[PDB]
Amino acid sequence: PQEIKDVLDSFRRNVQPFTNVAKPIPIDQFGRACGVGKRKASSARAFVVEGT
Amino acid sequence: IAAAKDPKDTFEDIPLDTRHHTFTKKISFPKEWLLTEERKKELEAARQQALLKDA
Repeated sequence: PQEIKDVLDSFRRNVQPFTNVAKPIPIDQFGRACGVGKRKASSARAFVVEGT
Repeated sequence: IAAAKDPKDTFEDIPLDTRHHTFTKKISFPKEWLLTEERKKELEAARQQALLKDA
């Protein structure tokens, strides 16, 4: 019945969590992807490419 | 500029002294590693020679 449909709508929880998706690492036109790492006080940038 | 134009002493004997300046050397990504259509063929050869050597 419409009476139960209304009272039930008052018990619904319309909370939406925040969305934070990381941006994917692209691949340069020359086929090299840049990754970033860190440690105690250092920061690295590695360009990985198909090679030997 | 007036002292530079003075033909009395050209100081050509004196080499230019650059000890006050600290030259910096910059590194660049090797151009031989750029994955181009020509290098792909180069890797295919190495990748295939490796299989033969072990086989």
